[PDB]
Amino acid sequence: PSGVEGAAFQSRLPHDRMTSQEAACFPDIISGPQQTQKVFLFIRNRTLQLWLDNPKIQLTFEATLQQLEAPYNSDTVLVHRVHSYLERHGLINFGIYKRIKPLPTKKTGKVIIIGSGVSGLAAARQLQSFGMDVTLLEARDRVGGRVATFRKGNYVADLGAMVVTGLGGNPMAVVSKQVNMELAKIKQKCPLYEANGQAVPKEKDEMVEQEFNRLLEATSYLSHQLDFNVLNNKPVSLGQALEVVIQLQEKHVKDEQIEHWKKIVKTQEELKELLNKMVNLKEKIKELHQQYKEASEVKPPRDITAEFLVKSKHRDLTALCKEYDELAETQGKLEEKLQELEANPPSDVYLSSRDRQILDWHFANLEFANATPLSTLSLKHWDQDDDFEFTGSHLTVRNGYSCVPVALAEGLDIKLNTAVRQVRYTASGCEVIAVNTRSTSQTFIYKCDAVLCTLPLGVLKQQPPAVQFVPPLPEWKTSAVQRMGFGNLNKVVLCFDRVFWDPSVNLFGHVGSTTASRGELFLFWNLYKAPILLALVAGEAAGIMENISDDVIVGRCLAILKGIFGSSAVPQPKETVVSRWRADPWARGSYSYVAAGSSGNDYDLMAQPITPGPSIPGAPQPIPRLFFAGEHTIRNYPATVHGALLSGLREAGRIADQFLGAMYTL
Amino acid sequence: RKPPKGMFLSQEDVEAVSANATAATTVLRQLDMELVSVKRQIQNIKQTNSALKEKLDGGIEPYRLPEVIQKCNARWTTEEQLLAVQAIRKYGRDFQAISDVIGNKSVVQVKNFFVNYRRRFNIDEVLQEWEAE
Ligand SMILES: Cc1cc2nc3c(=O)[nH]c(=O)nc-3n(C[C@H](O)[C@H](O)[C@H](O)COP(=O)(O)OP(=O)(O)OC[C@H]3O[C@@H](n4cnc5c(N)ncnc54)[C@H](O)[C@@H]3O)c2cc1C
Ligand SMILES: [Cl-]
Ligand SMILES: [Cl-]
Ligand SMILES: [N+]
Repeated sequence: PSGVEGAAFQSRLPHDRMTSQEAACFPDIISGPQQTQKVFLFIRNRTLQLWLDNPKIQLTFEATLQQLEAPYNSDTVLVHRVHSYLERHGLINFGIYKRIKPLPTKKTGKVIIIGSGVSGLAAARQLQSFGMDVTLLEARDRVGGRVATFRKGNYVADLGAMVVTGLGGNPMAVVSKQVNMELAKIKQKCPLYEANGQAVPKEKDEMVEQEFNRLLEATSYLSHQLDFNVLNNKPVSLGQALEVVIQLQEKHVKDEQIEHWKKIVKTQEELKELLNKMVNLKEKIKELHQQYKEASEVKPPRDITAEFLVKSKHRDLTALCKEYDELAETQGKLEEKLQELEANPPSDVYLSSRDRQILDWHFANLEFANATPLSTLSLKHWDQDDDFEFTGSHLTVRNGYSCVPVALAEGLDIKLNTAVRQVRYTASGCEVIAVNTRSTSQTFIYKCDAVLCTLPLGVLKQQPPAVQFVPPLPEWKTSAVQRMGFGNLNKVVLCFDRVFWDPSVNLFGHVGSTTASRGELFLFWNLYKAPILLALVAGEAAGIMENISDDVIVGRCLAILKGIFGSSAVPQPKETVVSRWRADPWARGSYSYVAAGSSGNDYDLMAQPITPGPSIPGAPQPIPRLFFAGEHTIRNYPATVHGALLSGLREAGRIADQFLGAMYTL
Repeated sequence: RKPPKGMFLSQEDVEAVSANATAATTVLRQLDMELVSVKRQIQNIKQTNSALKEKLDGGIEPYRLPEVIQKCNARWTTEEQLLAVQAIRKYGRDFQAISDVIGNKSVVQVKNFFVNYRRRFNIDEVLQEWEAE
């Protein structure tokens, strides 16, 4: 997709149609003649094109109007409306760019942002741009949150976000032109090595992967066609569905074995009946011959009855011998029909032990992608966001993903080592209570017009709470929080002084011995300038490994590698880092997932701002005061960096609309 | 609309495997048992067939008789008539058998004989006598 249509696609918009959001701001247009709608769409797509063509500088209304041609550049109000609309919603002029129009010297409104991860940072830049007073309170001694990079000497390794999942339609594409991001393609070749250390032949690998995909396809059929979505009042999980599908395939293998052996008995039985006939017929023949022989003893000349006896017995004997030859013909047919079936047995098993282990590697891989065991994913909605995937190859940030948040932090007022303890929101404003993480007694009070909460879902779930809301959040919100899933996945960074692995291979797998341990160090990444190997811990293993010391974890890693590349080839690592996202009090997990019993609607609920009740009985309905952003608040792109970034852009626009007013909606 | 090719999933089977916590194990074991039950049934019949084959050892070779190859003749000799009459008594309307027994008279010639000698050889009485057995 290129030209103005490419711009829409790159902004996640339909090029030939107005969105629901656009309808809300341009009700006059969407309800009017088709021609006007087409004019609007062109202005919108073109404005997006100008921004995308050069995201390093602020795209102003004046600049836009000048670059438009007749007759589009004639309706100046419509152009200005579209421009302000895009700007306000963060579709243009987001991230880090050179500002043309200086920031208003005197600011309007005060906003406190809890958390300085990508969602918080993106919202802050926007709010600052719109002219608001913004302060971010961050518990950690750094910015970035779940975007955390290990840096020591020349060693660089991401402990959090690491992959950019395609640039087609990804807002990170704009960010990568603004920030010194060194993107490198991830080669998809990934050999797997069984526990014994020997590689998996191409044939197996492909067959098992095809089956893995077939089984996923099968659970989808089980969900949409057999409506197997509730079992014993409980929502069915992906794991359960897969177990059922596999059991059914095992059943089919046995059903076929049975029908095969039943064809053998049926034939084997027909043979018995034929043989019985033959044995009885041979007796009759044996007897007739004896009679014929006796009749032939009456030598001629003999009366006609004696002659008749000889001739008669002869005929009866021949007739019976003909019957025997016919049955012998049938015997040869049945006998061979048996050597045929005996030689063509159906399959012995659905999946051998080896096949199951390799299959478990694929499941571990899926558990890693969703940062959760398959038994916790909603069968109905686990892949609710698949239709929104970006295009292009997956990439990694060669210089460490932290370069993004660090850059987004430029010029912002950030209070590090400040842990928010309480959020108070009332009809006339909010107050946030925070402590200094280095000496908890030291307390801070921040008064503001609005609060943007970007605390991770893991933190929001903490019981008893880590952050108290006063008044408490309503049940519609807390229930969404309880329902949503909050996963976990960990990484083990191994820094070596030499390269003992295949340098042309970006990643390789380790196939576990049992299903229980499938996610334990199942995948290794070779990705940076330095000789570094990154090991992954997924699924059920993630949670358990957190209770294991680094040395024992690293020991296991080395053991695996020695088994693959040879004992003498693998040296002791010079530096090792092990992440523990679940234990991290500021994260309490890695990222959200659609839990069984949940749905994409919960992400919408997480996103709805809270409006306090009036302070005075009978006083009019207040303004919303408490807003939410973060990866767990964006239905179409949850659990990602771009999702977090987009959530911040969204809330910044909503806050600004609420407190600064909208001049583009009229 | 359909499962992947080769994948089997019926409403009926899903219900069976998910009826309880160990429903699957039960289904699969009951099938493992049906399998053993059918296999021993095979060995059994195989053993029986092996014995029956051992009884047919030699086939029917020592009991075969050379063929009496003789051209078909037009005239009926007294010998032939008498053979026919007895043949009719034993076989009835099985003209093929009657022809075979006489040896030198085709099927049609035999059918004709039935009409031509009907009164003289009391063929009606003979046929009704074959019917009594
Ligand atoms: C191991 C891992 C791998 C991942 N892989 C990828 C990937 O490959 N690609 C991708 O796009 N995404 C990936 N994700 C997801 C991505 O990291 C997140 O979706 C995104 O960075 C989170 O953004 P956020 O701003 O919503 O949350 P955060 O970055 O978590 O921001 C919340 C902030 O609030 C702070 N905070 C918490 N409690 C308090 C408090 N009491 N007071 C003040 N501040 C507080 C936290 O310290 C944090 O800075 C991964 C995540 C992890 C953990
Ligand atoms: Cl960590
Ligand atoms: Cl951490
Ligand atoms: N693979």
